[PDB]
Amino acid sequence: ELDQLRQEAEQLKNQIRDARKACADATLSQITNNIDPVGRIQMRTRRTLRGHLAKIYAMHWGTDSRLLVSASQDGKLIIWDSYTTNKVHAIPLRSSWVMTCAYAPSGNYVACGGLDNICSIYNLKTREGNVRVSRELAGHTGYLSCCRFLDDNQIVTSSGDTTCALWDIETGQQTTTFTGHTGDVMSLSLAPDTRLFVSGACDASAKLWDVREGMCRQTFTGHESDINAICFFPNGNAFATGSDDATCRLFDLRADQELMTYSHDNIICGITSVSFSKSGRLLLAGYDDFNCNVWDALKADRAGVLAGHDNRVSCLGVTDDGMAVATGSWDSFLKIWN
Amino acid sequence: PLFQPQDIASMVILGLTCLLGLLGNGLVLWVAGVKMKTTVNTVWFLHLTLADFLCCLSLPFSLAHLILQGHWPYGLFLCKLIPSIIILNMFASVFLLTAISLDRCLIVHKPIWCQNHRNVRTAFAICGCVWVVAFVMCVPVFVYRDLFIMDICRYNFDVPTPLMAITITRLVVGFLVPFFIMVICYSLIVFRMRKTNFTKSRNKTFRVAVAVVTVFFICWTPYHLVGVLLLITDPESSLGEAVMSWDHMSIALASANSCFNPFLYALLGKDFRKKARQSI
Amino acid sequence: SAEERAALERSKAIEKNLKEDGISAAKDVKLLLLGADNSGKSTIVKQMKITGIVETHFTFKNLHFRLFDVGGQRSERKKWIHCFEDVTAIIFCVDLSDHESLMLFDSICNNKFFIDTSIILFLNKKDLFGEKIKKSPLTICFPEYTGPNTYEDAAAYIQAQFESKNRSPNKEIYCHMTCATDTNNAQVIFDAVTDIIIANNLRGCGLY
Amino acid sequence: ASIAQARKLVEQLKMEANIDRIKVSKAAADLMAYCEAHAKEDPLLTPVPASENPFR
Amino acid sequence: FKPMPLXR
Amino acid sequence: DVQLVESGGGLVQPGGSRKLSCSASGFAFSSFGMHWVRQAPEKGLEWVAYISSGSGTIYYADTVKGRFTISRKNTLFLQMTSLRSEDTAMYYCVRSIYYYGSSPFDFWGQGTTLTVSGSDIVMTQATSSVPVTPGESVSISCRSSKSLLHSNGNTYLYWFLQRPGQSPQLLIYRMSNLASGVPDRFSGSGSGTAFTLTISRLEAEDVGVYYCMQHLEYPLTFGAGTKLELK
Repeated sequence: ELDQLRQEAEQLKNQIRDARKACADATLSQITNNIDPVGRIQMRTRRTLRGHLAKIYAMHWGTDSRLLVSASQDGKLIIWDSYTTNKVHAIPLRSSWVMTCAYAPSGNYVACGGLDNICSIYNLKTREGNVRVSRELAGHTGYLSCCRFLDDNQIVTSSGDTTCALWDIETGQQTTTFTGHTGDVMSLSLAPDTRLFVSGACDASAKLWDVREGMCRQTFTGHESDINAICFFPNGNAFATGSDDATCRLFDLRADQELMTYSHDNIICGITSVSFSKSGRLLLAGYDDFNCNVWDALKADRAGVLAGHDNRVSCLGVTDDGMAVATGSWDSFLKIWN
Repeated sequence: PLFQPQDIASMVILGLTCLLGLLGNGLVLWVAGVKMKTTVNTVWFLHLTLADFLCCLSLPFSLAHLILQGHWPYGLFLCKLIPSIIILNMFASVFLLTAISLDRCLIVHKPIWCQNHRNVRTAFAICGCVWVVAFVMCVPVFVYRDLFIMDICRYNFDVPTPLMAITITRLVVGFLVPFFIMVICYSLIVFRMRKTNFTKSRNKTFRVAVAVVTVFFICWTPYHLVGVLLLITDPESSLGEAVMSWDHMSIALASANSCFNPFLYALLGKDFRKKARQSI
Repeated sequence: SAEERAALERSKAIEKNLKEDGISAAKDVKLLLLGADNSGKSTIVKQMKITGIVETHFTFKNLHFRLFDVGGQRSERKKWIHCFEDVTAIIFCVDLSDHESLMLFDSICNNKFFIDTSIILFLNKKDLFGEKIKKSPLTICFPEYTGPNTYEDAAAYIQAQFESKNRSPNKEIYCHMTCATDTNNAQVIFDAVTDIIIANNLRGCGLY
Repeated sequence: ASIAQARKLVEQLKMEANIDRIKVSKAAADLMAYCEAHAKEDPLLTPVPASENPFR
Repeated sequence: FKPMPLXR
Repeated sequence: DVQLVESGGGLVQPGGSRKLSCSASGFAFSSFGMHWVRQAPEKGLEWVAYISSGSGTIYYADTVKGRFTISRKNTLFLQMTSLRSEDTAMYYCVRSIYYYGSSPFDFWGQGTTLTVSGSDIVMTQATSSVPVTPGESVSISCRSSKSLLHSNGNTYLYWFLQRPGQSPQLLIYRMSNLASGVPDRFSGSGSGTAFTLTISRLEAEDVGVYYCMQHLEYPLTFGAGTKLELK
């Protein structure tokens, strides 16, 4: 019965390909040609937070757009006040090999994770003043690559065991687990309505998930290498994917295909982080060539260079109000641009 | 001729040295203190190039003084401060060279101790001690530099025995002790590296050691040699006139070490070479 | 500036504590464990005493070591191997009882992140290798080995095969043989680490 | 053996082959409309004056 | 006292 | 739980020397700024001393400076010299943390009793006593001699509640925010110079005396106090 199953799979793939090809009546490049270009976007460094001593792997903003949390490899998660460039907290970590961080939307908890296969939840509003480890989630076989906060009780994580899981920070059990990727998952983006999320794995494929039913909805392809970043459009109807093939690609949830390829023949270093602007007009992508490019999301054109890092940029993120852009590189310095 | 041949040579070498040293020291200090972080290895280069840059920036004061007479059309407190700063930066340079040699030998011979107790803070502490020693030995310059006659920045010696004492301490602590310490350290380094555990660095180490020591010798020997030569007997003899004439070339050779140091010391590491190439 | 002064004081205090902790941590020596499954990594990490990453620390002659074992990661190595760019050396262990490890050594030796870090080679199960040599020829693994069927020459050929994978002139590959019944592993690692420390410090200053 | 995996893959493809699609023209128009409506609320593509900028 | 050139 | 028990009072001859010590347990005392607040047998609260974390900055009141000294094992000491007749009060222990979004003056100790035989921002609580019935909304007013809206946009008015026979509790900090555990019925407002705390749906447990405090610059001068007596 293996032959029948293989034939059915091939037929289904052909049907999906034909259906997706029929709906491509026009492209974004043929539609947004008559809009005036954004011109030059010359941003200058506003602050330079020099606290760490080793590589920086992650950086996340709070909901108030003033506080940021950096999880460096020195085994320290320092919470940052951007306006005054002050250190507000210093949380030592049990495992120094950390490669993700998350700031709760309420602002009471901070998540962390890495090669310990375990997601750690720290409580920033303890009665005793200091910060304590509220919970230590276990259940992943491979390394935890990302973690995002749905709310104060549920946290969704992506790990290198080819599976993503939904957690309950109260009982510390996997309420729902997501399967289907054939390889390591190294990115994750929760939707603005916190009902959907998408993951980009190392098998060169992006998938759309439903948090409630726990079933895969759509599969996006088009990359020739591992996907290192993912991020939603502000409207939640589209998302951007950066890969190790030096290309950023834009997909549509409803149209279920690709829309634009953000590539330059001169660029060869991979992308480590993709993030948008508040209006969804710019797409700041972090390359390994020690600089971050600002792409025009509607015309596939460069609009400026955020040069200034001595090493590869490992994390990028914009504030909720869109008043600042953050870049964190291996040079142990985090920068605020405006 | 308006300028004697020795004076012409001294002036031209001073101008070339000032320009080249200003450029090199500025580049080295800028790159090391802006582009790169301050590790244990770069602290010594930073401080040595800072002393060299101060010396090269003070050099145009010597250029302006060495034109007509040198009656110092600049004041009294400046006449009391400029020579002190010049001597401070020169001797800080030589002392930091000696400290670099000591640190290299200590790294080679006792790796465990340097690995387990030597860091950036200790390097800063010992470098600050070196700077303090330089300031202390230049205190006599500050307390004696003055526009005494002023009718001429006379050196105060209120033949003077204090002049003998000053020259003796200058010669000893600035030439003899650093030279023996540096020679012993580099000789021990090469002797230990001739122990078959070092099959890819013996030639480079030998060349660098010989180059550094010979440059130091040919740059500083004329200075104290003439300093003690003109200090003995009445210079009324032809030898006295000769040494007085060579005094300008002597101070020129002493100053040129500031411009020679950066290429020989900081522009040796591959990382620093790449950083300097990128900055240019 | 009413209670912002106290915030500034707190920030300065915790910055000072960060600096002190960093200086305290910078003294330790970091090694990295690598090898095939059941190659003998567990034996030589247990003989020195004390599913994620397993970290083992011990002090030997005024040096604090940190052996980082990453054998539990059953995923792609290229997505986390850059975490250890600053390790002093790599301890690579080969089980002589058994070609499945030569490819891994080749991959790890020419890696862009490890172009300057030294590699330390330990070979285990000497008695087992001798018994297998008596029982079976050593040319089954390496068909091109035209030589005597003895332990002494087989070990030399194996060492040559593993050492020939180096291409960078600015690194060294120390070798050693083990019999699973000796305690000289600590001394071997200490000597190799002192040599590597001397080399790195000389290279940093430009005297190398 | 692999019959279960094949059945799971077939079912997943069948579920993913029946999502309703809209023409790419409408999607691009919607993205353009969203970008045009919120142009004035994006402080990154227009330099905010130093008075309003909190990082100045 | 003859004038002195700077340096020493 | 957090606990601040302290002792060192009694009856003291004038000019004698006493030592009050504050014992702390249940919280990271090494990272909190401890103050000293006293209450006369009839008058209101008056700030005494403050010692920063790490013994960096220490402040003393104008009527306290020179004679009294404070020092810090989880114990806070306050050396007391040249006791005068005006020093009779009940001395309290208060902790505080200062960072972005912090809640200063959150916890207050049980206090100890001691008996002895020009740029200050003066604050006035105009109403000495306010009679109010259960279930009816009230209002507590305060003022200041200088603007309390700093350039950074944070008003520094702290409201305190002193229940009858109990230590004061922090109810509203930064003139708009509500402290931890405080019921939602409380709400505070104001602008620039005049401030108001609105109590809606009065209960039996809310009866007491309410206080006004400033924090724009030391010394921290309190208000006279408004007595929200029953009925």
